Amino acid sequence: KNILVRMVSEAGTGFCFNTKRNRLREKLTLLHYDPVVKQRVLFVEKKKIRSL
Amino acid sequence: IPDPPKHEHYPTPSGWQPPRDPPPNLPYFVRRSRMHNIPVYKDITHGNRQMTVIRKVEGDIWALQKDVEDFLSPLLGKTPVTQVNEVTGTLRIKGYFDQELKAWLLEKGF
Amino acid sequence: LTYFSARKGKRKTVKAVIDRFLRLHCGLWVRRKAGYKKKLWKKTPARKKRLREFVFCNKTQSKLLDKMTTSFWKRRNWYVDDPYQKYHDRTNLKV
Amino acid sequence: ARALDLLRGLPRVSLANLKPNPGSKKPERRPRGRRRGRKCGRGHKGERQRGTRPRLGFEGGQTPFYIRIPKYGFNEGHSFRRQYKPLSLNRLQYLIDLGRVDPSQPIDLTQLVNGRGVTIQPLKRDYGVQLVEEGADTFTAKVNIEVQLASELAIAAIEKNGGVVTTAFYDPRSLDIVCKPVPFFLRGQPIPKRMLPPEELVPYYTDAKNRGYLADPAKFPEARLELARKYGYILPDITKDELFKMLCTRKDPRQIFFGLAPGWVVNMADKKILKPTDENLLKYYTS
Amino acid sequence: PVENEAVAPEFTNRNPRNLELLSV
Amino acid sequence: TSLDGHLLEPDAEYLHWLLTNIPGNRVAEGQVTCPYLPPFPARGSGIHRLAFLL
Amino acid sequence: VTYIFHQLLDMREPVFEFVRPPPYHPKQKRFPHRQPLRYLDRYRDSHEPTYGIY
Amino acid sequence: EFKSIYSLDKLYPESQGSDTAWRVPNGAKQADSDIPLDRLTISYCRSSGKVNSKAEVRFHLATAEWIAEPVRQKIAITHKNKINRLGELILTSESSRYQFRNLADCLQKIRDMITEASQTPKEPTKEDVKLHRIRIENMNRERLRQKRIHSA
RNA sequence: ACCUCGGAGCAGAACCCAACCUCCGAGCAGUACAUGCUAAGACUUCACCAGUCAAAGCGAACCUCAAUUGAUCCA
Ligand SMILES: [Mg+2]
Ligand SMILES: [Mg+2]
Ligand SMILES: [Mg+2]
Ligand SMILES: [Mg+2]
Ligand SMILES: [Mg+2]
Ligand SMILES: [Mg+2]
Ligand SMILES: [Mg+2]
Repeated sequence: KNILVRMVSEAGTGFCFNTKRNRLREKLTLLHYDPVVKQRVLFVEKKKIRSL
Repeated sequence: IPDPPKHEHYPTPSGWQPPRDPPPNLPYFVRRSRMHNIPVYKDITHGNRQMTVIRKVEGDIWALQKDVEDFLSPLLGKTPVTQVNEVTGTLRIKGYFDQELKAWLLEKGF
Repeated sequence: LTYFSARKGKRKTVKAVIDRFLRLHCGLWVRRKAGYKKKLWKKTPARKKRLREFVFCNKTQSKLLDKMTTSFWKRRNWYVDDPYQKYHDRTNLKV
Repeated sequence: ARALDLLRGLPRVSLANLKPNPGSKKPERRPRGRRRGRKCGRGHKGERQRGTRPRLGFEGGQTPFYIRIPKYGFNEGHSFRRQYKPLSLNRLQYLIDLGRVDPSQPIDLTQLVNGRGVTIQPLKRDYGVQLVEEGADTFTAKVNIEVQLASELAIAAIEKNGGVVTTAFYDPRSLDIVCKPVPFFLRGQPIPKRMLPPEELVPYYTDAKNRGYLADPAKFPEARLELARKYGYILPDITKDELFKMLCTRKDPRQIFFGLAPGWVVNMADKKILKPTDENLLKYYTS
Repeated sequence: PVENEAVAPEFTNRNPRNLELLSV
Repeated sequence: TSLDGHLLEPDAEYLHWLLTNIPGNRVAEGQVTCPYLPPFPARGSGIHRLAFLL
Repeated sequence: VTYIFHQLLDMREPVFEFVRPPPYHPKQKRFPHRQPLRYLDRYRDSHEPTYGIY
Repeated sequence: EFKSIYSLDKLYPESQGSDTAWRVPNGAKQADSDIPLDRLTISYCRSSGKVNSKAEVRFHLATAEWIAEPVRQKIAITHKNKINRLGELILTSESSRYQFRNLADCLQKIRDMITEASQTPKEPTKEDVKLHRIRIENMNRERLRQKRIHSA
């Protein structure tokens, strides 16, 4: 049903998190907080390591 | 260990004072240690018992006991429960009383 | 824990206690909550923060960890850059 | 006193009236009779009486407390860390006032061991004795001291009266040599040379603000003036003092002593010191 | 000494419109 | 008078301006009995107040 | 207020500060069961490494 | 007497004098930002034992010769709450239990105050936590003005 | 016949209490990732391992349901 993916940031590489996503949809491009920048940058879905 | 040199100001820093010369006509006497320090230490038995022990007591122990009792009476309001040990020169006093006894023995003449 | 060995006849320790705990000179053992690095996607951030805290042990646990060790692990170390140096001595204690 | 007056009489004190102090010798308990009999203080039957008990920590199949907790880098490499015994300026002033530390000679490690102010253990991974600025106020000594680790406040307080702080490093062999030199002389081996500091201590021992023994002497007055401007007080000049030649004892490295030299065999019996000759030995000892 | 220096270490205020004016 | 400003007695207060025998609207013909004094609130104190009692 | 206290009362200007009571902390036990590492810093006097006989 | 390859003189040939490490550079470090200690009155009137020491230092700001006129006027205007009745600048600190650390903190405070009083083009950080209500009250007090003439 | 957990009466008005006593279920979900970082004080399934609420600050525009789950080692 669902799937767990990891989002990689565009600015300040090194900080990534995990979030749920549907399996029959496309990728994700949300706005997540980055502690090294203290602002809001873009995150791209990359490399899935879970199939729940 | 050599004897400490005679300083110019006897109020020598870091808390140290040498005993004077023919000290006073008292029935009891308090000696020194190897490092020329005042024999006033602390001791604990279990985890809550607190007392101080004067390990160098020579002379009449009852006189020194009465003196320290009269000295600590206004500081506590009651009678300090002490142990008059005669076989050894010890005098246990219940409660944390280290610097006070040190200052009293330094100002008395020991 | 082998109270008497066959060569030296001394007391042996458990290396798991040393690798999983940290004894302070005051008499406290610093441990770590289990499960602080596994399955972090279904836990609230409050639980994630609570699991990442140096939690102290109890009385029987500290006594067991002391009995499992010898007199070498109950000394006082003076490291140059010890982040737990201020936790060795415990002040303001009234029975 | 009254003790001798009471001991003047009474029979003699021989091996017939040896009375131990009450409270020290407790009677031995024997599990025989009715009070300590029947089960001999073992309770009911089972593993508590047969003696076949599991080891300390086993909870009967249940996972113990010291196992369910994962491992963490608490004591990873404790057997390789550098430990330094503390040393406050208050205790130093106390030792100087008592006379165990004479402020007329340069103080290093052997002087502190002879004065018995600090206990330097050759083992347990100890690379010397550090310095503590706990006794900053009411500190009037004015004497050079060689400390392995000295903080900024301690160096400033020492330089206020007119002291010299020398930061040096020594290998554990040099520590064992400088702690007890009498067994080192009774050993029969020549005096080795000092070892260079490790890779993680070169910028610390070659810095000017740390008063290292390998830094250039051209940046010391600048650091002293900076410390005087920071912590206040007018910085006095030691070039006009009568003990100028005593404070200039910077202790050249590859010596691990003072007035001797590496490779000089010291013999206690028959006060004679032998000098190594040849050229290879001198080239190795002066390298 | 000046007799007008009677300040006392503790000073009270008898105004209800005071604590909310200082955001306290 | 100032309800808040007395440093000594907490229940009491100070006096600033006081007049007497004012011929109706003539507030400049009556006799004087207390010189005017501007308020002097403390630094760390709160918000003082002064009321005009007529 | 400074000029008033200077050239009108012949005294010094008193200062104050809105102080607050200290925070409440329970009695420090010997074995703090299930407490963070910062439990010892709650009862610590000064945040500096103190040294006794050393 | 003894010297090896790693000696102090061989590693630094330019520094070989016997007093090159003790020569006080007083002739090349006597600027106006040194703060003279002879005109400062530093006193300690607290010995707590909450172990914290107090180091109070005061000096007549109106008679300071090491400070220029405009910077002195600016630091007296912007810091008119710490000036005593006799023109004494009372500055104290309560951080560490040692007197040396408190004295160094007071010196650093004096230095930063001096270096910020001279720099007039300073961008003020707009805060909104305690001055907003003050500005609102000032605007509301200024708004209620609609007469024609008043002197005094 | 069952192996974990929650609810309804036994257990009635602070709390705890079992049965091979009688019934509903759960191994998830419909929408934004500040579902960021620190830090006083408490409850705690009758021990421990575990779980939960939150003062305040820096940072930002002005979270719903009842159980809803997995530790040591290792990779
Ligand atoms: Mg004892
Ligand atoms: Mg039987
Ligand atoms: Mg049985
Ligand atoms: Mg068996
Ligand atoms: Mg099992
Ligand atoms: Mg409980
Ligand atoms: Mg909040």
